[PDB]
Amino acid sequence: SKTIVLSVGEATRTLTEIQSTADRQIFEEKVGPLVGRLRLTASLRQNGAKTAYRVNLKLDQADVVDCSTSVCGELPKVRYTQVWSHDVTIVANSTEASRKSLYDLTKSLVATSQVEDLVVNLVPLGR
Amino acid sequence: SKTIVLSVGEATRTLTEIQSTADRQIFEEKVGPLVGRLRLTASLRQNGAKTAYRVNLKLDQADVVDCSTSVCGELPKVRYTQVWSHDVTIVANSTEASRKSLYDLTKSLVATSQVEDLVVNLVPLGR
Amino acid sequence: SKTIVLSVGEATRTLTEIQSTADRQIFEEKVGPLVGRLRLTASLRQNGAKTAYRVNLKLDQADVVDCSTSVCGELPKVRYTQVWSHDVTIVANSTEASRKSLYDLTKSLVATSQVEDLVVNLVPLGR
Amino acid sequence: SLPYWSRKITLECTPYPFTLRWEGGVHKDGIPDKVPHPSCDPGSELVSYT
RNA sequence: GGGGCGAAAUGGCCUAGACCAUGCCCCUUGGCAAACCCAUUCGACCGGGUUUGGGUCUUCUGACCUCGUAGUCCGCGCUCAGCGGACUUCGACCA
Repeated sequence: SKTIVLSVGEATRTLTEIQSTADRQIFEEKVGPLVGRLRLTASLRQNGAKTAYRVNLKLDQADVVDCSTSVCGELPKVRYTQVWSHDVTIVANSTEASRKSLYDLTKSLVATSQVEDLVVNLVPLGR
Repeated sequence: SKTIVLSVGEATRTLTEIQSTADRQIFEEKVGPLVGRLRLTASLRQNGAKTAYRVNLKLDQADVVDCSTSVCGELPKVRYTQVWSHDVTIVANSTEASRKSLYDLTKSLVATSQVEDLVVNLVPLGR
Repeated sequence: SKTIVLSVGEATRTLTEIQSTADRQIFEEKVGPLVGRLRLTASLRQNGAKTAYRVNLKLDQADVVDCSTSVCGELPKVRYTQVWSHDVTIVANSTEASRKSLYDLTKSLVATSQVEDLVVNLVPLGR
Repeated sequence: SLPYWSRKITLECTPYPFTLRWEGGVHKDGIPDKVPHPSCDPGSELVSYT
């Protein structure tokens, strides 16, 4: 259907569209076990009286564990669950240059080393 | 506009459309003096509750007289007026063969010598 | 349709038939904006008891204004309206030579310089 | 729908006239009145121009 | 409470007629669809409160997005986008 290729550095992951709907788009990653994998929820809507819009993007990935390699008998069981949602409130009558600058600033803040340290070492952002 | 050619035997007369309208079509003959000439009125309509139709065809021709050839002063003045109207009440859901037979019978009755004698000598139809 | 070419001296204007009807003929000039342009209304009828006739000819032209060249929002708006109607009451049984002489006299009175001054400088006709 | 093509090009500028002027004359030895017509009158001439 | 009725169910009046008694017909308006808030097993749990709901520019007249409603000519061709397109009107939180 709809395929999305993501480059991690040495391997390429493929996400496939599974629940094609306007108000809710569900992309699932196809690698092996479908249960407890990478899922992405996308939603687009309006607000108020036709003024602006609302975009929601959530990315979930639950780790799985299995004991069939050593223990006699244990089905693949999920462990923890991670939720990373978003919220985009951009009005229609805006500015293309301003939107591009905002996207570039967001990309720079994501690619910077401060957010990576905040995520890994749990140290508050402040360098 | 719309021209109609009628053959009388030795000459050809031309009638021209003048008042193009759906509910009333007025054809006038163009030969010389437009006032007091040959006129034809056609009308088409429905009836009741969409059942049949109604067609009306009238043909008028008023003779004119003039004294400018001998007398000093006399404008062309109309004399008598002749009115020959019609009435067609044919339903839609009929028969093409029956309509053709009726038209042929009407044409034969018109072209027969009895109606000509009834018109000329004013003798009642009965030969 | 029906096209009418008018020569103003250096350019040629084209009027197109819009509302083809017997009792009301509406010609409209096609140059650019259709609203607020040159329109011509023609009508022909009879009178009394099939004695004479009646011809009516009206010519209208409303000027338009627009501010989109400088002001940032103004639709084309009409200003004033000019009405120039006519009335022709010529009997059928007349004289071709008399009608031609009358038409020539009217053309001369229209092309004379006195009516032009009366129209422009608003000075009463009397030279 | 049918195919179609066209093109356009224009060039124009707005007109705007203006004027420039300048006057002068010969400098004299101690003449306090140097006009288009020097009011004074020493001993020589002053051509001037405007 | 505010009305209706003598019709319609009968009883007085009861050629006819128009009024009477119980007696029977309606209103107690209604709906918004979203977003957020509490104490806690320190959310699962039902219930409540607040901000919005055709919308802006001068939401003054008047226009600029949208549509809904009609009437009128309409193209069987001219325009770079094209197109099927024109003009005038009333309404626009919902039954």
